[PDB]
Parts: sequence; structure tokens; C-alpha cells
Amino acid sequence: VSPPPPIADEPLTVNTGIYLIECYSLDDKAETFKVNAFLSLSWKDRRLAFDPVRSGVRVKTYEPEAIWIPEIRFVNVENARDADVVDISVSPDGTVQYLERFSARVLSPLDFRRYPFDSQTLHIYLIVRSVDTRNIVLAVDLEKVGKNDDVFLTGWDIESFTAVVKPANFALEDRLESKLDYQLRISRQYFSYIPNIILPMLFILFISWTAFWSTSYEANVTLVVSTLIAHIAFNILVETNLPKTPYMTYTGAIIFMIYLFYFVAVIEVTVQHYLKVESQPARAASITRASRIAFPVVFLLANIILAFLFF
Amino acid sequence: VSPPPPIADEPLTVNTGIYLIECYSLDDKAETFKVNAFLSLSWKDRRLAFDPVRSGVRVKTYEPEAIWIPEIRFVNVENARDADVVDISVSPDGTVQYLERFSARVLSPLDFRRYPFDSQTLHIYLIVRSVDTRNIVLAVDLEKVGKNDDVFLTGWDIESFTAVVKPANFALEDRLESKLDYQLRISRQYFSYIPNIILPMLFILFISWTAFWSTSYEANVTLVVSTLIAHIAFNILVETNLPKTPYMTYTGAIIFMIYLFYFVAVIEVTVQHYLKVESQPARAASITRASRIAFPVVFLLANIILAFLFF
Amino acid sequence: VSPPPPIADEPLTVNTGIYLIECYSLDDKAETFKVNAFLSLSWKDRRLAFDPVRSGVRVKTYEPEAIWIPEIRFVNVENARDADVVDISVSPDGTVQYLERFSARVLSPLDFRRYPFDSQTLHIYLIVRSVDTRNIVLAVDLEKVGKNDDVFLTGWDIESFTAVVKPANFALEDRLESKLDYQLRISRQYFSYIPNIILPMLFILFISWTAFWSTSYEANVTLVVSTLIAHIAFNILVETNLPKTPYMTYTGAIIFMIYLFYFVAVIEVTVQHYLKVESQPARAASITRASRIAFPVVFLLANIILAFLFF
Amino acid sequence: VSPPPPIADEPLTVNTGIYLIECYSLDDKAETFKVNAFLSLSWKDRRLAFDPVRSGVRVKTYEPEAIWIPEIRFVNVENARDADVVDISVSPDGTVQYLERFSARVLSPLDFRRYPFDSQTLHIYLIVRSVDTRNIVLAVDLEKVGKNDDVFLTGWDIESFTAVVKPANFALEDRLESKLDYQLRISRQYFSYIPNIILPMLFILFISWTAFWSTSYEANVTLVVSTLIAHIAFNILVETNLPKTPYMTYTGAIIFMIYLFYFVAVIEVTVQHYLKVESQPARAASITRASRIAFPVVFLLANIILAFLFF
Amino acid sequence: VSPPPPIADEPLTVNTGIYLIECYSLDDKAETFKVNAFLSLSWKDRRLAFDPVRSGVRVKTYEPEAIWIPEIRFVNVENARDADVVDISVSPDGTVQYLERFSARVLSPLDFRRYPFDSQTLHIYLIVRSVDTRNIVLAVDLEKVGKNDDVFLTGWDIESFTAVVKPANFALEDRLESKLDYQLRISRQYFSYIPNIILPMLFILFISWTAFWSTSYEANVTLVVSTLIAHIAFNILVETNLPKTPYMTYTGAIIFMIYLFYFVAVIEVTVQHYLKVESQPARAASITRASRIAFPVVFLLANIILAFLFF
Repeated sequence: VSPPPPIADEPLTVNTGIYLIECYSLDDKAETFKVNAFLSLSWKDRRLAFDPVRSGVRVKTYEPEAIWIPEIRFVNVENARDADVVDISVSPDGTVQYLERFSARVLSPLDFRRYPFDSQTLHIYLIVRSVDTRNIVLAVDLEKVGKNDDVFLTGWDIESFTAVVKPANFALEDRLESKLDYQLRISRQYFSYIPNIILPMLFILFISWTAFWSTSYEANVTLVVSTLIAHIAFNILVETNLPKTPYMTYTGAIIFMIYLFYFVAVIEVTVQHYLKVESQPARAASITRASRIAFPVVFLLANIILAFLFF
Repeated sequence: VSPPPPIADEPLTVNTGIYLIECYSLDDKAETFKVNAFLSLSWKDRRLAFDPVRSGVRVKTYEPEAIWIPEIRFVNVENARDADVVDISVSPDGTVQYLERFSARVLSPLDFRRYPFDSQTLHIYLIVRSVDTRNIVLAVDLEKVGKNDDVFLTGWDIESFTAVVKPANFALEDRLESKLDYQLRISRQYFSYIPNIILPMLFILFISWTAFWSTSYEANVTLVVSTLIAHIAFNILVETNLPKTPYMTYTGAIIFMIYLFYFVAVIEVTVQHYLKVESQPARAASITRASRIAFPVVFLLANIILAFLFF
Repeated sequence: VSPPPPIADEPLTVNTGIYLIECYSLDDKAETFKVNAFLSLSWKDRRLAFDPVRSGVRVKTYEPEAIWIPEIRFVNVENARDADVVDISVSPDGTVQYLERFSARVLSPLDFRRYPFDSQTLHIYLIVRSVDTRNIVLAVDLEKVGKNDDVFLTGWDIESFTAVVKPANFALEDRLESKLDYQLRISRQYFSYIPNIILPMLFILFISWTAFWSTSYEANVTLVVSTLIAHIAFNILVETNLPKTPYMTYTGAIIFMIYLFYFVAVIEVTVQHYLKVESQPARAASITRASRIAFPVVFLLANIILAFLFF
Repeated sequence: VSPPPPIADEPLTVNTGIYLIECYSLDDKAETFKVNAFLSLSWKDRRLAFDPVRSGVRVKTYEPEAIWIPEIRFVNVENARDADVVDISVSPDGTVQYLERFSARVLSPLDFRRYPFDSQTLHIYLIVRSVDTRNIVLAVDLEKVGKNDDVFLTGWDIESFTAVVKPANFALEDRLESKLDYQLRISRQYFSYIPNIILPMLFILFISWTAFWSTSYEANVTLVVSTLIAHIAFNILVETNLPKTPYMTYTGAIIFMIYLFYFVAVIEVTVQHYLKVESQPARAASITRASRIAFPVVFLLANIILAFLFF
Repeated sequence: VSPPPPIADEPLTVNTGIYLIECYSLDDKAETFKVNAFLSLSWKDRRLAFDPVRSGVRVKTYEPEAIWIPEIRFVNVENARDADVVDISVSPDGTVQYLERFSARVLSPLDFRRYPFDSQTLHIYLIVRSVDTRNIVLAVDLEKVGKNDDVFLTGWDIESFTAVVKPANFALEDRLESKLDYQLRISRQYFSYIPNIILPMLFILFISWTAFWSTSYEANVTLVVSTLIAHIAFNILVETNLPKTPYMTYTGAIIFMIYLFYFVAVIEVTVQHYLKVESQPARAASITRASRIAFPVVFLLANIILAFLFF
């Protein structure tokens, strides 16, 4: 079926909007998330006009393959959306309300530069293939959008759903400049991560720093080295939660800092024993007493510095 | 084929019900479970009337694509159900018994806030696309439903299969207000988890608390630190069973409590040694004797508190 | 094409049988196994009669979509079998030999209650959709069945392939009572598991029990606790082989027994040291000497008890 | 289209051969490998005869669905090969050169009985569904076969590509006796495995055997037990490379031998300490001095025995 | 539709080029990467000629199935590209601009011989099935190619996108000699890997080398052996990042070097203790003092040698 005849040169603006249902599988490995939402389409077609008691039906349902519908295709998806038409209701006023449920594997980059405390911005791109006249998809309904009333994707906090049509193209064709952009700026709630990940590493590190309140070399070595083994094992346990992160993560900088602190603690214990064995107890005691206060303070300063360079 | 002519304005109520077969893969990662069950559909069509010895067939089987069938589609699924028609039997009374086997990837949130002892509630949503008259799917058969006689999904206990039609919609269309809801409230049997997960952590913790019956510093450090390593390794072993759980789990609060107890035990051992080395054996003995009773009691109180805040 | 005209009221019995080819992927996670076997179908149709030197062809191959074939569908599968017709040979006697290769994802519960020594029973269900007359699929060929001559699924031992038609239904329809059941009772060969899993845990446990031939407290603590860490690490190594097993496994009861034995060994070492430090060497020596014999004997008794309650 | 008329009773032999492209994913879990190769088919059809300057085209390309092509189907595959016709060139001589690219998930048993040094033999089976006359697929081209010039599947060494037509059938039909077998005997290069797996276990074992050059019981226990923990951790690290291997592997027999050696080393250390504590230093020294030479020699003998029973 | 009539014997050269969109999943296990890019096709067809104010449309969009398009198929892919036509614009000049979005699972070997610092070269192959006249696909647009402006695949650095048509074939057909090759030479940025992987292993190794500043045998054994356990655990942690790598990796040669260094350190500690116990303190002190400087120097030399043989 040919597109409805344009009465004038006015572009056939289509009213569009996605009502989110289930945003799940937010990281298959680290990147894709899947959506199973509805999208509502409204436009103007030369369908039934005002109908005062002639046919008796207001929402005249039509076959999905009968009436022409604009071709709207997602840009950043694995494959074409699994479109399943739910209800095509055409009103006598002259507008067609199209509602289809699709399950697309949306693509969006995940920026884990501040992993425990990050706030990502998922993206959905819309393009319309113009046939005879230019179609402007910039018409955002702003009334058929929104997630579920539960307001949680998979344990995430939604902040906004700004939909701005950016007059930009991927250096191709002519109608690509009219892209419709869906910005879902979600924020991760971090309460669970504080005891799940952050606190136990600090507890293990403090168990390590205990080694400065001991004059026994064997006990000090056991503390520091076995605590290093415990920290590596806990890192293995945590690593299941963390994504690939090929670049430098924030939580990948605290862990390296903790490794450096283990190395410095081993060096300090060795220096203490080395000075204590060769008839210099005063220097060993001075170094131990200095380190008792110097290690936590330097750790606090390092954490503050990392927070400043990352936030 | 057009829908059968409604004799009056009575909505074409369809009798529906799912007879579960195999509820498996209850957590692909943590969320979806797959079903391979049958669903039975019964309605009223202008098919063959009473047939006293004329055709000789009562269950007149018809082609799946011949007779019109109502469009019933699952809401919370990955894709359209893999419907496979088994038997369309139309009775001379005027009712069509439709039975199709489908394998849908049903979506349902899993609430692991009390993981070992939880009781989830899986969901299945039903909607009917009305064509000419409103279709009410609220007609639940209540006789063609139920799981297998084995009564086990994958090691779960079934409690009820309440099917309540909630007059609610997802703020879209007109017929979405007639949603049919299938509540399968399943409960997890916890006998295996007590020795699989809970008991060994307590055994490791008691091995740690042994360190209060020793006056040797090297032995105490070995006990506590190597027991911490053992606990982290056992946590890694357990973590395969546990799902993602981005929020605060109950079993994720006992583990953090155990980490805190390891930290406090290390602090206590250090305090004992620190006081014992500098000519204060009385204070060290007093602290050790107090801790012997104070650690298990505080652990019991903490477990009771966690149970109260979680249950 | 309509089914061949029944000469009388005799049900159209179809001769069926599956010749297994490759039973692989026996546990995708713990439950499904995939089959890529052939199934042979023989029935009676009003095809070419006796043909003495008229056409000259005995096995008159026909198009898969030309001649009607009975609808046989698997019950416990993910989706419809990937049927691929290989050869439809119709004999002048009046029988059609149908042979199709299918790759279905068969569903079958796996009962790991005696995991190392278990003997499962895989299942395949057959149903026929009757059209005009009742079709009885109880006709098992008993000559076109059997696995490969290699006699191994994926490292399993086949015992029987009993095919009993159970006059039972899933409380639905009328022809479901004629289900055809394929019981493949396979047994797992356990020789590899004895050194892969069972023996190393016993070796680690004996290394632990060594601690009763030592009067050194630090050495005893090192033995028992580091051996507990080694046992947990070996449990992690084993856990890859083991399936989910949400219920109480046999091999999940030996492991818990070993954990309990580690706890009791720690308690015994602590009691020995506690009595030895406070001027009671006689009691410590008596307890150690008793434990030397009492631990292996109690372990043997516990293993015998577990074997009796599990086998 | 009917098959070309056979001029005589000569079977329509088809020239076939696979030119391998990318043999990858050699173990999805342990068994299947995927192929994305081309297969060349040549036969004799009643197509255009000798064409001296009449049409002017030698390789007269035809539509894939226009000219009849023999039905060649893979036996040991997940599903039907993803056949994609590339070029059907028919020569005036009377032969059709058919070339299609397929991506089949070939099935082949992997025999890891000598894992580091094994030499598998992948298999591909060919069958032709005869229609009017018997088709013999035994015609192997022997000129359109071969892997890539790189000569590497995924880090494997190719030795031969023998293609022998075995007159055997799977006890079914009549034309199954003409199966075409493709034997790709590949060999695994083992240089990387010697430092990746074999050498570090030997280094850890030698670190264990160090314990016989020490008279300290605590140091001996630390060495042997912590080395056992290190060996188990390294076994966990290796296990990712190794496949399931439900049966007795060669590399699964060296590991068990190493576990037995750890147990015997613990027993020897205990015996040394037991004799040394009760006023028998001569016997302890004799046992230690004997063990120093007796452990490596027995290990060498055990390795030789395992090599003989496995190779 | 037949191909447009060639005016002369000039081959129908097609202008082609891929504009990359999302190069993700660069290692499903170790080898494949997926693309979801557009490809632009331009050729010459006998379509509408110069059109001065007759039809009024310049980019006359045509149906994807209406106008003939050349058959361009990817060679090294899992299956046929998921082609989705976006816009077929034919200009009055006589050229057709074809633009389709495809999501192909491109195959390309990954060469991890210098893993942390490598620079791979992904490949895409193009072939055209000639019908009547030879089609030369060597026409590279060089203006419709390029990745996203972000210039990052999944944390990779792009260096060039050279597109050279290599007159080579896979020893098959006649038109295979005209293959079009897309070389995307990407380089991996290594900043994150230095603290993620390389630095912690060096820290653990230095903790091991600490053992040469101690005269205590128990402390030395604890250091070296527990540090070996820590290194193996960290190797397990790293191994998730690393691919299969069946051959000899660079980062798989530093790790083996570190294992050898642990073995040599254990031997040195044993030699020190062995000489110290039997009244040779001078030799033990000399060996310790020599090793203090000899271990880091030999490690530096070994790293330089490995860098030279690998780079």
C-alpha cells in the first residue's frame, strides 16, 4: 500500500514513544541489555473520517498487513526488533494508533569508570526510511513513555527519560539526519556493594596492618602473606560481579592500591626484622611506631586522591 | 475467518487454563524460567449444532488454520510462545476445545531477599486482542490447570496456583485492562542448604573461635588468618549456587557478619598479645576469658537480629 | 491429503522405533540431553498393491509432502523435533516405511541422589493426534531400535531400552491415553571418579588425621587448618563436575561429613593443647592415643551408614 | 525437476569433496567442532552439449532452484547444513560443477586418553538419497579437498585427509550402505603445554620434596601442606583448559600420582618426626636419607609406567 | 530481474565500502567478533536517465526486491549476513546507491603472541557471483568507510583501514580470484593491564625475594611457599582475562619464568638452611649475600631476553 497522499509539503510527522516493560540482562558479558517493551505510533492517514452513527465503531481495528505503516527501524540492535502487532486502532478523527510489542537486543556502551557509584546512560536510536516525502520522527509523544511502576531495571535507579531528536547522521544517505534519541539515564544503588565488596577488603587490609603491633617475625610474615592470599582469593570472589573493564576502573584502582600497600607492609616488616636482628632495636621500634600511624593515614590520603581523580 | 457472530452484546468469554508440564531453567542467570506446558482454550462458536446420528462424530477435529481462534498472547516473555496445536475438538453443543503446547521463556522477577528460605511468586500474564466486541479472558477454567503429579519444578515446593483476573492495564489501549494473572507461589525446600552452605561456614567460624583457648601467638595467628582464607575459599565455592543479587541478600548479610567477626577476632588476638608482651598477663587473661563467652553470645544475638530484620 | 480409508474399525496402528545415533550434551546445566537419531515409521496405506513386472520399482520413493504421514510429536522437548525426511519407501505389499532424522532437545529429570554410582533412566514420550479414527502408537517395532555399536553415550553404560506403552494421559483430551514411553536405563561407569574425586579427598583427610601423631601445637594447627583450606580448594575443583543438585546428594553428604570431621579434629587438637598446657599431660596423651584409633573407625562407620541410607 | 535420464543402469556417481576454510570451536564443551567450508559437487546431466560458437558462454550459470541437484545430507551434525549456493557452472561437455558454502556443526568424538600428546580423528559422513537409480557417492574428487594454506585449525597439526567410502550402513534403508567417510587425522602440538601445565606441577612437587632436607617439623609441615594447597590451586587453574573427560585421562593419572606422592611425603615427614621425638634419631636419619633418593626415583618409575600403559 | 545490459565488455565494477558502527564481542571465546555496520553499494544500471522537471524526484526510492542488486556475500562468517535494506536511492545520472545494515559474525584469527602489547589485524572478505559478465569488486569507495567518531571498538585503538583487492582465489571457480580484503589493523592500549596484571605479579615476586633478608628457616619457608600460593591464586584471577592461547604466549612466558624463579628461590632457601645447620655459616652467608643481588639481576636479564625473542 502506498503512503497516504500528503495534502501539502508538510512532512509526515509520526508520534512515537516506548513504554518500557522489562529491561533485563543488562550485561550479557558487559555491554548489551535486552528490552521487551511496547512502542506506540501515531500518524495521519486518509482513513475513515468523522463517523456519526453510520458504522458504529470508533476504534476500527485493521489487519497489521492491510494498512501501510511507516518503517521505523532500530539502529543499535543485534537484529531487527521482534515486532509483534498488538492493536492498530484508527480513529474517525484521522489518526492511526499503532502499538507493537518488540524484544530487541539493544546495544549501548557501559562506562564502568566509577563502577560501584556509576550512573550510565543507555541509548536507543530511531530512524525512518522516507519514501516520497521526508518523514520527521522528531515528534515524541511524551505521554506513552515510561518504565514500570516498580521503577527498577535489575536493581537500578531511573533518573530521567529525556528524548531529544538530534539533527545528526552517520555520514550516509539524506534522511539519516533525523535520528530520534532515547536517553535513559539510570543510576546504580550502591548500598549492597559496600558490604558485598568494599568492606571485606578493608577488613582484610586492617588484619594485615595488625602486623605492626607484633615483635614476632614469624607471626608478622604469617599475617601479611596469608592476608595477601586472602585478599587475592577475595578478589577472585569479587571478579564474578565485575565486568571485563579493559580500561582503568575506579574499583580497579583501589585494588591495585591495596596490592601496593601489601608490598610496602612486607617491606616494612622485613626492615623491622633486619634492623632488630643486627643490634639496632631503637631504629626498629621507631620505624614500627611511625608505621602504626603512617599506614592508615597514607591509605586515607590515597583513597581521597583516587576519589578526586575519579569523581 | 471472521469471529463468530455475537448473538447479543455479551462479551465472548473464553475459558482458559495452563496445565504445567516442565518448569525448568528457573535461573538462566538469575531471572527467567522456561515452561513447556499445554494451555486449554474453550469458547462459543457457530459450529455444528446438536448432531443425533447424522455425521456420527462428536469430537470433529478441524485444521488449526481453518477455524478462527482468539488471539491470546503472553505479555512477559522473550518472544511469542512456540505454539503447536495438538487437538482442536469442537463439540455439537457449540463449544471449541483448543489445546496447544507452547514453550515460552516466561519472565518473572526473583526476590532473593531471604535466599535459603525464600518463597517466590512466578507470574504469567494473558491478554486478548479484541476485534469487533470486547473479549473477557477472566474466565479461568479452574479444572484444566495444575503442574505434574510429581509436584516439583526443579527442587521446589508448590503452594497455590491462584488465577485472579486483575482489571488493570499498562496505561495503553482499551482492552489491556482485562489482564489474566497466573500466580504460582512456590516455596524452596531448605534441607539441603543447611549442610551445603550454612553449616560449613559455622564450622569454619568455630575453628576460628578456637583461637581464644590458646596462649600461643603464632598458633592464634595461623588459626584466625588461615581460617579467614578458608572462609573466603568456601564463599567462592558457595557463590556458584547464589544468583547475582545486586541488592542486600539475607545470606549476603550472614557472610558480612562473619567477615566482621573475623576482623574482631584478629583485633582481640592482637590485643591479647599486646597486653601479654608488656607485663600485663592479668588483663590479657581477663580479655581472653571474657571473649570465650562473649563471641558466641554476640554471634547468636547478631543472627537473631538479622533474622528479625529479614523475616 | 486425507488419511487412508480404514477398511474396518481397526485402529491404524503405526510401527515406530528410534535408532539412536548421538546422545550428547547430557547436562547443558544439569537436566537436558540432545539426540540426533533416526525414527522409523511403518503403517498401512492404500498405496500401490502387488506389482508383478508392471512398474519395475519395489521401493517407490515418494515426496515427503505428497503422501499423508501420521502426526507424531514429542511431548518432553524444548521445541518441535527438527524432522528431516530421509527416505519414504512404500512397498507393493501395502506398507510405507518412513525414516526421518530429527535433532530434538529431549527433556528428562536427572536423579543425582547417588551421583558417582547412579543409574539414570532417560525418557522419550510419543503421542499421535487422531483425526478420524483412533490411532494406537503402541506398536513398537523392536527391530529398528538401538544405540550405536560403540555402546556409549558420553561415557555411560546402556543396560536396557524397554519400550512400554502406558495407557495414561495428562488429564487432557481423549487420545492422550495412548502414550508411548521409551525407557533408556543408562548406568554411569565409576572407575574414573574414584581417583578423580573420591581418593584425593581421603588423602587430604588422612593428612589431617596425621595431626594426632604430633605433640607440637603449631604444627598441629598448621596441619589441620591448612588441610581444611586444601579440602575446600579441592571441593571447588570438584564442583565443576557436579551438577546443581538442589537436594541432598550422596557425594554432598560425604563432603559434609568430612567438614564435620575437620571440626572435630580441630576440637580434639585444642583439647589436647588445653590439657597439656595446664599440667595434665596424662589426660592429653590418653585423648590423643584414643583419637588415633577413634577417628578412622568413626569415619568408616559414618561411611557405612551413609552408604546404607543412600543405597 | 526430475533427475536426468540414466542412459544405462550405470549408477549416477557424483564427484564430491570439501575444501576446508575455518575449523574452529573445536570444543564447545568437549565434543563438537564447527566448519565453514565449501563442498564441490560434479555429476553428469543432460544439459547443454558441445557449443561451438552458438551461445558463446562456457560456464553457463544457472539458478540454484532451476536445475536438479542430488540430495547430499550430513549424518553427524546438529541440524541441516547452512547450504548457500555460490556458483553452479555447467560445462558444454555435460558436467555440472556445484559449489556451495555450508556452516555445519559437525559431531565427532574426542578421545582425550593421551590429552597433552593426543592425535584425534575428526569425521564427516555423507549420504545420498537415491530416487530412481542407486547413487554412488564413492567418487571422491581428491583435487577439490584440503584445508587452508596456513595449515592450522585452532593450533593443531594436520597429518592426512584420507577419504574412504565404507560400504556400511546403520542397519536402515537400502542406500545407507554407500556412506562416504572423511577422516581428518589431526595432531596436537604439545610445546606450549610443557611450560603451561606439566612443568609447574613438577616444580611444585620438587618444592614439596625439599622437605626431606630439613630437620624442622614445623618447616616440613609448612612445606608439604602448603605445597599441596598450591598444587590443588594449580589444578584448578589447569582445569579450565582440560575438557570434561568422564573416563581416565593420561593427564588425569599424573595428577592422581602427584596426590599420592603428597600423601606419602606427609606420611614420611610424620614418621621422621615420630621417630625423632622418641629417642631414635638414627632411624629417622636413615629414613630421611633413604627417602631423599627414593622419592625422585619412584616418581620416575611411576611416570615411565604411566607412559607405557597410556602410549 | 536480469542484470542491466553491459554496453561493452567492460566489467560491471561495483563501488563498495563498509561504515563500521559497533565492533563488539571481540572474543566470544577467543576468536570471533561481531559487526553491526552498514555497507554502501554503488554501480551502473539502465535506470532513469537525466530528469529535468519531469518526475520531480532525484532519489527515486525503489523496492528492495524490485531492482536487481549484485550478489555480494561474506566469506569468513558464521552464516549469511543479516542484510536489512535501508535505502536504495537511484540517481538520474545512472547510478544506484544501495545501503544495507548487516549484523554478521565475522571470523578472524586472533594472534596473542604478544598479548598485553599486541596489534591484531581483523579481516573481512568480499566475493561477487558473476552471472553473465565478470564483476570486479576491486572498486573501493574510500569515502563511505570508517568506524564511529568515538574511535574505539571495545577498548582498542584503530590505526588503519587499508582495503586492498588481492587477485587471489581459494583454488576454486573462476571469479574467486577477485576477492576484496578489508584490513582493520587495531592496536590494544596497555595502560590498564600494567596495574591489572603485570604489576601485582611483580609485587608478589618481590615479596618472595624478601626471603633472602632473613636468617629464619620457618619464616623463609612461609614467605616463599605462601607467596607461591598467592601467585597461583593471582594466576587464576588473571586467567579469566586471557584467552585460550593453545600456543606459547608472551604473558605465558613471564608466568613460567616466575614459576621457575619460585623453584630456584626454594632451592636457594634450602641450600642456605642446609649449610647453616651443619656448621658452615660462612658459606650460607655468602650464598645469601650473592643471591640478594643475583636474583633481581637475573630476572631483569630474563625479561630482556623474553622481550627480544617476542618483540
